[PDB]
Amino acid sequence: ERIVLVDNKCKCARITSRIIRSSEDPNEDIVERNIRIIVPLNNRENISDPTSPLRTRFVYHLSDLCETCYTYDRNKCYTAVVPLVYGGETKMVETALTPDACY
Amino acid sequence: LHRPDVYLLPPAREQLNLRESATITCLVTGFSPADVFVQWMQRGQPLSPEKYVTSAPMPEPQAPGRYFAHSILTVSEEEWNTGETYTCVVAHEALPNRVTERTVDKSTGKPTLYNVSLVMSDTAGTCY
Amino acid sequence: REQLNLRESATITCLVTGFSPADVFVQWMQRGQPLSPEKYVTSAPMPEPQAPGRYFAHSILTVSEEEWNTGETYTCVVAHEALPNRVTERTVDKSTGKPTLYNVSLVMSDTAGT
Amino acid sequence: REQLNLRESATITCLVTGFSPADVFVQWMQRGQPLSPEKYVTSAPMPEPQAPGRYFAHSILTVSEEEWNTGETYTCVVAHEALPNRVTERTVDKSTGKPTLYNVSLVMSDTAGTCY
Amino acid sequence: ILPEVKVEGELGGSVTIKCPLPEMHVRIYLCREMAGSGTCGTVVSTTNFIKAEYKGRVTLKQYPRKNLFLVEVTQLTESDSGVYACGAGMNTDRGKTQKVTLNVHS
Amino acid sequence: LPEVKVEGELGGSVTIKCPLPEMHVRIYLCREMAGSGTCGTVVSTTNFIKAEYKGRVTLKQYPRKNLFLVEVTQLTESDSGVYACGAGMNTDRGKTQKVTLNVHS
Amino acid sequence: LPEVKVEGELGGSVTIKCPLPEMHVRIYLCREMAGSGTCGTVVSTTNFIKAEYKGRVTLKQYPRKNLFLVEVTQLTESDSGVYACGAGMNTDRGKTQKVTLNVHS
Ligand SMILES: *[C@@H]1O[C@H](CO)[C@@H](O[C@@H]2O[C@H](CO)[C@@H](O)[C@H](O)[C@H]2NC(C)=O)[C@H](O)[C@H]1NC(C)=O
Ligand SMILES: *[C@@H]1O[C@H](CO)[C@@H](O)[C@H](O)[C@H]1NC(C)=O
Ligand SMILES: *[C@@H]1O[C@H](CO)[C@@H](O)[C@H](O)[C@H]1NC(C)=O
Ligand SMILES: *[C@@H]1O[C@H](CO)[C@@H](O)[C@H](O)[C@H]1NC(C)=O
Repeated sequence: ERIVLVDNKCKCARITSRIIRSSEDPNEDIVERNIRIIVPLNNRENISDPTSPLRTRFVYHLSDLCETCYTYDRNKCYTAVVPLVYGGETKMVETALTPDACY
Repeated sequence: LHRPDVYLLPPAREQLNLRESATITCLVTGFSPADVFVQWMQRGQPLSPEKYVTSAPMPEPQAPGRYFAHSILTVSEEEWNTGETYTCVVAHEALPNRVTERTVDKSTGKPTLYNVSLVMSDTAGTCY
Repeated sequence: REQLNLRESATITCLVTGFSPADVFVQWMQRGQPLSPEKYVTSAPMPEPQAPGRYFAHSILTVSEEEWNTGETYTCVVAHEALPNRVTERTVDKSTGKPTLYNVSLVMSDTAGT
Repeated sequence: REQLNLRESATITCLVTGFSPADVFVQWMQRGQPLSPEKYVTSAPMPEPQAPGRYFAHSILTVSEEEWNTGETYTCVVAHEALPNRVTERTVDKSTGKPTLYNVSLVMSDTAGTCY
Repeated sequence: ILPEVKVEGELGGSVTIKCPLPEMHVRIYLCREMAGSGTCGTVVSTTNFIKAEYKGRVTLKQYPRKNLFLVEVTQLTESDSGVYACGAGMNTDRGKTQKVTLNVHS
Repeated sequence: LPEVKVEGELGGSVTIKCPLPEMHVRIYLCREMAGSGTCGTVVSTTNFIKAEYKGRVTLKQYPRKNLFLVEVTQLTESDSGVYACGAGMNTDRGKTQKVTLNVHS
Repeated sequence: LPEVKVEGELGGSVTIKCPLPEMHVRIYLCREMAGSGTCGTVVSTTNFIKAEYKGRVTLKQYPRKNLFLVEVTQLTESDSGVYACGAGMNTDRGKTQKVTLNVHS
């Protein structure tokens, strides 16, 4: 019944809508609008860099939804580079920040 | 020479209180030089020309070179329980895609309630 | 609202409909005086594809979104020679619609919710 | 928490778990700068009672309390054949390690807007 | 939402359960979510695991060709009833993909 | 993001430098009213010059260095605030560049 | 928006200069109380002179230079604040021009 206006996965906002029938009449058919955001309190500021401070402020301009990101995507891989000094050989190596989703 | 801006409006709230009919208005403004006409299709099927009444291009109140036009259409009141969205369209030479289909439905419009349900969790990182 | 967010101008229309014979004199007034007619435009009567003997009209008033949002009712008047007092008028503003309630449902329990 | 009550020094651990076979290279760096190998100790792979044919290992780093209380960030990179990128890492700091308060600034605007 | 396939037993002795097999995921579980709290408790899963109660009567066979995985449970008792789920990923809750119901007419 | 922090003198004229982007037709030099979180368009390619700025401002676009220049003739105390310039139909969503203005008299 | 901020001396009289607009009949010289965000009308064309200012102020309109002049006779410490002048039924949504007053004694 409910149509979907927004399915953003970066902000996990699901804007939907539905019109409910009145008490056996075509009048006062009140419309609805459901919004469901799921805030992550453990994610960092720069989601692709595990050194930036924690994410405190959350700004949601609903107009844009219907680029800084807040949450990860179950269908994608995030990677980075770290210096491994193994054998006295400082070496930048790629690292799967979000493993199990890079297979 | 500018992009012809277009808009659409739904029937008035007090209009849906006599139970006779309803009107939907598609406003076309700009389109310099004045070259537009509107065909009101529903579900991809063009409606009869006797329903929608386009009149003429008219210069804007302050018109250096701009113009505007208005076109309405008449429907039945009892048919709005399903909407059908009654699409509008415009055509002009100063458009990259020469079509700007515009359509609205009972569902589209002013929200009469805002049921926000935000949640806080420490496991939303993945946002499954 | 698809024009309000653009913040260019707010166009209000007065849909005079159903007058016979074809004679009507629409005027836009605000602050207790008729706004200079030049600021607005109107159209001549035209037939319908339904019922024998009817005419419709139109009117457009352009006002910057800010002024419209700040206040201003901008009532519309219709002067037809069949009205009880020969004058009838309607009015709109921002808050002319049904009041909207908020059903906020904040949840701080991580266990509860998705 | 009890250790920090003493306000002497803090120890951060890194528990690798359930890797077969035994070939995990672990290392520690502080805010993007690698640390000396002598500032931490790494265990050796040991059998896993619950899981047949599985191994686990430990690693601990010790630093002063002041360093832990200056938002300094520490990470535990590991290397194994199974790892798709062959290298993965986890990171914690004062604010993320079992924090006492949850400062939040939820702010939304134009809720009505134009949505299609 | 995803399908709500339902199965029955017609007296105990054997039962068979099938759920869709997603791609690019290594974990597959059949948690029962039969708890008052609601937190699903993984019964039989890959990545090596099993249920303290459900042992020797539970097995998993993944078939990538049919995009399905198969789990076979021998016998039947009163405890192993109610509903069951299926899914993937590394979060038993929030990662489900079906809601199957198990019942026995005995 | 970038701030020209352009400066000028009472009277005369001052030129505002803002980037001219592509795949965006409407180009505006909105004024950050910062009253109820609303920005009012001063000028646009759609042809709208605010009444207070009528006959004193102009907007010329030329994709030579990907720049469009806006000139403000005359000057008043009122002309001493923020004029975020941007593109797109939405005005309070663009504001690609922010700038500040003042008066020296 | 403009600030005449006309000054004066204790006693005597001081003239407040404010613009006289057209298509607006009610013309007022509201006093910005700035207490709970409310402005109280001191004088109006509808004939309302506040009790504290009764018999000491007057409002004369003459569309010669599109100006209406308001004179305040006598002076008190109380007469040293903001008197935004404007038009329209809503007093708080007008205040076309802002002015300041003080006392020199
Ligand atoms: C967030 O982190 C990323 C990754 O470090 C930053 O972008 C990288 O910048 C470096 C140079 O500083 C480049 O070598 C990388 O190619 C960039 N990453 C990508 C994906 O292009 C980014 O600038 C950081 N954001 C902030 C605000 O600091
Ligand atoms: C309000 O939101 C809650 C949470 O999504 C939902 O359960 C409820 O049905 C909603 N109410 C209406 C009237 O849509
Ligand atoms: C308010 O929210 C509750 C929970 O979602 C819902 O049951 C109820 O119907 C809502 N009320 C209205 C008027 O929407
Ligand atoms: C908590 O948030 C406020 C702003 O809401 C900020 O002033 C304060 O610094 C924050 N606390 C910490 C410890 O950063």
